[PDB]
Amino acid sequence: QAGSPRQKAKLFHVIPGTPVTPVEKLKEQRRRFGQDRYSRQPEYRPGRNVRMDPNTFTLYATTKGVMTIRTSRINPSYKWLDVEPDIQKVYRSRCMRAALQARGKASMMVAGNVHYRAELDHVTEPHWRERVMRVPKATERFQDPNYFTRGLVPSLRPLSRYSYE
Amino acid sequence: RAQHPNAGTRFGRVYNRGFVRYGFGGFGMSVYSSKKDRTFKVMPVPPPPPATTAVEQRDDFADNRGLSATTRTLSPTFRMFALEDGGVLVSHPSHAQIMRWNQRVHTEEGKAANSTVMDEYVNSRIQAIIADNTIENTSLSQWRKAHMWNVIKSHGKLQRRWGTPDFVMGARSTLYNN
RNA sequence: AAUUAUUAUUAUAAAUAUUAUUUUAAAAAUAUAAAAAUAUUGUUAAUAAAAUUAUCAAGUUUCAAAAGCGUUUAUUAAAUGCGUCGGUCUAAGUAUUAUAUUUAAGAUUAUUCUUGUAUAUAGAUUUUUAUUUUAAUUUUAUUAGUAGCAUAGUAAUUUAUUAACUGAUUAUUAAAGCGUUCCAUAGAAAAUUUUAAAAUUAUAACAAUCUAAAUAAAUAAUAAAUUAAAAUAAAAAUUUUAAAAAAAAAAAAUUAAAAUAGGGCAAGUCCUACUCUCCUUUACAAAGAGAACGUUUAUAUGUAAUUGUAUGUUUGAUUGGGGCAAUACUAUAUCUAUUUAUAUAGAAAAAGAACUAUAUUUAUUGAAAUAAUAAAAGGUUCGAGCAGGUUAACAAGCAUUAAUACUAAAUGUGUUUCAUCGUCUACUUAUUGCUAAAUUAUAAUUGAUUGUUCAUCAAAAAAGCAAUUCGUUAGUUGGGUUAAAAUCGUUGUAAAGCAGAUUUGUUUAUAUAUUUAAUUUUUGUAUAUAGUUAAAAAUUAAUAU
RNA sequence: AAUCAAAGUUAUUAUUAAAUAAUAUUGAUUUUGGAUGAAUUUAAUUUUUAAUUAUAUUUUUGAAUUUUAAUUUUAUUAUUUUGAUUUAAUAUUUUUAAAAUAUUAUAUAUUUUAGAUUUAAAUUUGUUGUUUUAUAUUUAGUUUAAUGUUUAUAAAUUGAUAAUUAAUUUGUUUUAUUUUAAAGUUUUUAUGAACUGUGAUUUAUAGUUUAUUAUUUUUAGUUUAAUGUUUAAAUAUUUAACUAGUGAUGGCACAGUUGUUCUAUAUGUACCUAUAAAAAAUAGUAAAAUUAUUUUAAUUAAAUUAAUAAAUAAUUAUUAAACUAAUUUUAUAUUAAUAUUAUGAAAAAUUUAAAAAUUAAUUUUUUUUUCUAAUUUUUAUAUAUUGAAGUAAUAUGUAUUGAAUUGAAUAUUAAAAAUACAAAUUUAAUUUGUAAUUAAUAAAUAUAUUUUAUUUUAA
Ligand SMILES: [Mg+2]
Repeated sequence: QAGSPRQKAKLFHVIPGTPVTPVEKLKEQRRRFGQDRYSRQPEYRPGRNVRMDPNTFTLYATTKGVMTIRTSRINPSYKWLDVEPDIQKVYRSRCMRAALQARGKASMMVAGNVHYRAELDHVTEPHWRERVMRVPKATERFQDPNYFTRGLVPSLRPLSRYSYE
Repeated sequence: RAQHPNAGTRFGRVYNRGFVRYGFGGFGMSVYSSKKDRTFKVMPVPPPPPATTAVEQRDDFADNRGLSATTRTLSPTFRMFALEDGGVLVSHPSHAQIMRWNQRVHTEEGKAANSTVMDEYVNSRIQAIIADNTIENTSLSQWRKAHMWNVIKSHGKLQRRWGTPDFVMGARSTLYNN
């Protein structure tokens, strides 16, 4: 019927968890133009100190620092790329966290544990399902504009309605 | 053709016997199956003597008993002593004291009815061993019939080939093969 | 003519020279055929133009198709040739003439209609059809028509034959014959009838000439062999290997018995052709010379022009950048869309910008078989594939490889297939292959087979018909069209001159029937009637120490 | 019968070849004309028998390139009088021409038999020894400089002017080479019309049918067929056919981008692709080759692109490098610089596809010093005891329905009962008559073990 081109490799250009300069493409994402239509949703949305390039959806860090992926607590399909700027802040803990757990003195319930995050949130915020599932009535989503002039509410944000946690 | 070293067998391909079997995988070739193994397989073990000891003479994989149960015949003559080093000093009757004994057993073997014309023959060969050690085995006969010719070619230098300087003696001494 | 060779060098002349180069004790083939009863085409693609003869060497007849008698490198509806006709030419040849062509003579006729070349033309192109060239796709009237006529087919009918893929007849919408048609037609090629010497089937049937040995001493080919046999499995292949397991001369089954044709692919070159590419180009037109004629220009570009392109990938479509299909992707399967066409000359002169190319983007048209070729490998016919036979099992366009076409002749073979037990049919048409169908009754199925034999088919510009092509040409159909070397190894048939004698065991080309009669029991059984056998027929016998 | 491994020396004879060398040169191999000349003529403003010290420029963007070197100055066209010198080469003919070891029923040379077997090269695009070359002997047989010692010094930059605090080597100037054999071609001019075309060329040496001078034809050289098939022949023997030429084998005449053509792309001297001559055309883009044993660091890769593979990654290679936490006191081939004519991966595990394999896949992808030692072996277990066949009248009942008929055994219908015998055989129906839910334990392994093809040593 026709031909086809080869699908390019859209994968990580750093190692997640390790330090990162800004001139490194953190991930070269598929601007999933389904077939060069103009609407896509990238796999790894941008995170802390990470800024997305508009054209090719490639995440470039903005400040040199250790990098990481934060899988969304709600849906583990939607991930952010966090770059936390301090490289010593994590290195000087890893060298402990990996020196403690060698002597068998580190606890495995750490937040950073991959398989614990499901339970970690639930120890602290026990009804977080209901805090994101709750549907807001159009009254409270647009709090009385007079409360903005009377100054009660610091600033009305009517479009920020979605709980991205 | 992509002629690159490391793309196949380096220079061409050869089928040595360690390949025609045990190919890549150990099965190993599709053609050149292999030669049939025409060695001499050892024979299976004789039956042990009946038990009549009640010492569990039947047990095979036990600590006490060496596997072989050979209590054959004038084995009691092979009365062994314990040395100092842990060795053993086996005192056996000499090769003459046996053939001279064998004559006695054999000479009273066929005489009951009639010693055959071959029975008279054997006691001669036996009585020929005690006296002269007239040897009958190939390993010496195969050796002596040759070693003589080989050493007489030396005493009388029947070489015809005096050069033979270990390059020409290279093929020879390996075109022979023992 | 490579020679002291096939070989009267035929310019002449002549006619009674006892002029002077040819081994030899056999049968196979083979070259070849004296002789000889029947049979007459059943052989075959097809008998009949097939040497000489003192036995004096000759087939007759009918029908259909088919011109001139000359002439040709694959030898003929090839190309000639007379006439008619079309065009040209009155300052080099006679305009009832000679140039330049198309046809073909003889006899009937020679239809309908035009889009382009040519002519005429008026600055040229563009326009434009008295005659001519080429055309007519439903020209298609005359005329013949299954025909060298694109398939459909063996056309349907009739004959003819025991059997009609023959051939001839009738008509007749023939895939798209067609007025240069059609008829008439002789020696040719068919089809009958018929007769007949070639040794045509049946059928086999040596009279002739073609020794060994002695002598002289070349050729193809040659990696080796002590393996070569034989059987079985294989794994890429036809099998050949590997392995196991065995155990002298004729013929051509294998080795390469062949040469050399037959393919198709790759890069290279060749040669031919035309509306689209391009020079050297001699023609047409302009201008310049008081134009006395030769030159130079400008504008033009002609297949008359001999240059180069005419692809690549999957098989005929596709060429882009994405995406979904295990962050595999052959093109796999689906879809999308400002996803963008780099450079160089031109275009935009500040920082800003346009055009176009198989969208990585190097070149300046598209087509052919030219008997295409040269240097290579690699297949059509296969250890595996594909599409059109009663729907479905089957002819068989791609993964090997001097195996170098189907069929026939001859000559074998291992299988397998119901109750003994089993497998010999010959013909007609066409040589395609396989059926139809005639002989009362009618050939089991697989497999390996054909260099020994033919060539019928399939087949390489020799043509031609319809058919596709702008052309060169392409594909159906018919007539044509070399088909071949001294046998070394294996193999096998024989043999080794031997023998007062078949044989212990090996191992077996050698095996009684498959073209049906008359007996006799036709009774048993039931609407007709069996069964052992015998005679006759198919007419021939078989032992290495 | 069968084998059996096997002879290295002729003998005798003497002034070429090749390059080089910068002095001559009107055409080398008899005696022109021999009437008296007309007949023995090669000349013209072009890389020419004239042969030229640079890397910058400039240029259809890409095969195009540097100007006197000292003005007659020596780079200039060359031998007899050292067998003319030198260095390389070396013969060629005459006639020489040699030799005594392995069985006795068969695999292949070792003496002691048995063990033993790709013949090589290429080709293998692992369609993995893929059907190619080699008779043998000897001779001849293929060109990328493996090195930097004192005079002596280099090194960048803008588009351009310019700017050059911009940081720094090396070099008495290093250049030259680039495989080997092989086409069809292709262009440049010389030869050929004795073969054969066509032009032109012969005006009556046999037979015959018919009235006919036209016309049937004797017809021994020629449309066929056999033989021959490196043949007596690079076309002959025998033979069929044909044969009537006042219009033709033939005076000489036409020549190669062209002659001739009664036209076949045919022939023009035994393949018309004319011969002959002169080139280095291209051939790496699956042609054939590419010459020197005993060595001393490993591997594959598979992506961007292609009017479809000389180019790129990645690999490999040559040369060279520096020791960044991670652990043992383990273990690690990572790189730079250059050189690079490549598109497809066994057995698996799966995945597309009528595949009938191709495709994706991704781990393989063999070079034995010698004596010796060794743990993986063409040896593994296979379904029966029992043709239970005697032992008895019956009774809602031959239910009902459908049915010609049916009574447990036509058809459909199936949970009724009571005193047990309705999924059949049997009969046109029934009765009779077969039949009466039973002993029949393969399981208990058989040899397990030992013992054999690769785990070491010594030299
Ligand atoms: Mg040599």
